[PDB]
Amino acid sequence: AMEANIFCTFDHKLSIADVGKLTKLVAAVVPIPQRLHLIKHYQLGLHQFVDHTRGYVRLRGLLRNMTLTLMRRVEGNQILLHVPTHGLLYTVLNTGPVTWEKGDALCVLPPLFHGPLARENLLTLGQWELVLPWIVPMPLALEINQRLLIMGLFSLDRSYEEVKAAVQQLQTITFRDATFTIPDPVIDQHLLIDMKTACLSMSMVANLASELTMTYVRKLALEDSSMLLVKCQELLMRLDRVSPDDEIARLSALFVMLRQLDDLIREQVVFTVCDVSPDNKSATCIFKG
Amino acid sequence: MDARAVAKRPRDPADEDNELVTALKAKREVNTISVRYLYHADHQALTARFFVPEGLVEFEAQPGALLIRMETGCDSPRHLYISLYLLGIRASNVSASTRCLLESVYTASAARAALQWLDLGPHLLHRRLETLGCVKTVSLGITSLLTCVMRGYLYNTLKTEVFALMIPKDMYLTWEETRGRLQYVYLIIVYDYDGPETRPGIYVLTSSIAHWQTLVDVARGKFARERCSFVNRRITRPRQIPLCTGVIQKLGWCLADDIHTSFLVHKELKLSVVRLDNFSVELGDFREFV
Amino acid sequence: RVASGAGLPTSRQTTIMVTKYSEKSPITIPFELSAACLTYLRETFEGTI
Repeated sequence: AMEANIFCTFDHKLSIADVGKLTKLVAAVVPIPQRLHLIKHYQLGLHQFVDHTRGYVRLRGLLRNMTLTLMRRVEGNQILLHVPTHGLLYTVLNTGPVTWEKGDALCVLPPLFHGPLARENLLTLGQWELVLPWIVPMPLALEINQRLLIMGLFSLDRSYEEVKAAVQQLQTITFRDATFTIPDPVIDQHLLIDMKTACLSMSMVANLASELTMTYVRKLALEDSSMLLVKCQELLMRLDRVSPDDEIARLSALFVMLRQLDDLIREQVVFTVCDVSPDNKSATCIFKG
Repeated sequence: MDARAVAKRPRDPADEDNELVTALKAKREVNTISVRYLYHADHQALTARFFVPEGLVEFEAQPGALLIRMETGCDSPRHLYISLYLLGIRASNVSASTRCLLESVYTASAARAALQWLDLGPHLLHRRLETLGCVKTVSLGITSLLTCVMRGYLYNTLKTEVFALMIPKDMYLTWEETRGRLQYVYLIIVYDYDGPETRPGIYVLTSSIAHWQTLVDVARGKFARERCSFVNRRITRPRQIPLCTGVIQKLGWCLADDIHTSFLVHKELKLSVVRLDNFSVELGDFREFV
Repeated sequence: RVASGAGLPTSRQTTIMVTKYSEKSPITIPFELSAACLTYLRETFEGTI
């Protein structure tokens, strides 16, 4: 009567105290890059995806196409992992730094903390370090995405002081008994390529919308059939106060910048809480994939 | 590993005994607890348990009603579980007669506090409403205990009675005269961005359409006036950021034949409702559109 | 534990493991033996009463 379980081993000589460190992480969701059956421990967590060169939201895009197992049982020489299926309930540990409550829509985010921190004593080897994805509720995830994206938008004008105080304002967030702070996406007054592609795509779709749409709705008024369409170009006239293959190229690049933004503008709720354990360390959630 | 292991017949749960029976039977003891039939083993519906103050559990002694947790910017009571009927004092869709009926049953302390908390923030409703699903039992204390149903059917213990989802008549809305073999149910919040009020209209749609684009293309065709109201308050009042004219989440699905009109009586207040007898709850996120 | 009523807060499974230690307290009472006594105890002298 065994369940479908993916077995993961370890190649290093894991000591007894390190297993005892590992045994606390029972209901901790760990991603998997590829649904194998027996997998090495180098592909268990985000430390196969750690890149000092690349940014943060590239990891958010690469977390979408993972497989998010749960540590079913920890013992000697192999670790059990449980692939969840849609509809059955599972316990999840609060590996994220945010408190949870009954019925919150949970979403999975790459951890905004890494390396040296007073609570980042994690499962570590000589070169391997286990890092866990964050599990935060839905509106906090939306707000964090907006904060990091706006802080990426201020990457060029950082020399002024109003922008610096704005970065100090956006970098922190108050939540339910949370004085949480995020890291800044810029380091050493130059921006990483992930955030640069994100803000470039957003600025491009905003600029192309500000360029094409007046001409298109002005062309649409000849074949106008709804009063919703004539009044929308009126506000374009209010706000404002070529080769055809290039026009096709402009529309195509607009849709390319639209396609390169779905990793930011939406996210799927993964868990929702049925019950939270007392002291908020764990909770019981149904799956929703 | 051999031929007989794969050639073994599949396992049925009711044929084999429970865990506790074969645990006690080995060491040869018998206790006063009867363990030969263990309840709630064959219960596919995922459920939970939530507390609620007494001020909200009117129109709730009947089993089967929607339950949406609403947000609250405080710290201690910061989450509160309100029924759909108590949200009826906020919908502009509700007529005056039904509103004066159901506001005359929530004349307690905490009901008006949730009424004020809905109309005190800078945000909309669907940025403060989170659906939990449907109840199936009460407990009726001074702090009543409810059992909500998260995913699956609604039934009693021992499955002897199928509870039915109730929705009031004003929020009901169909867009076809010929219902299919199935029709899903959706929860529609559509905002009226008119001058003195942004008080939305709450609707529960029972449609046979499944794919979401093929739902929103008729959602625009049924709520065009509110779209014009949204763009009108956008062009009229700049330096304001309106958003999400209509928000739709999938509530669940039904059988498209047991849907009939009924009523609930409570404190001799007859309220005409729509009764969905075999409703299976399948919650979804508040998907937003324009 | 005890069984409460419906809706009242119940009583959960409780495991408690404590540990009693052990102290230590040595004692010592010395005693002197004079060199005259130790000389006249083990050594044999001439045959006198």
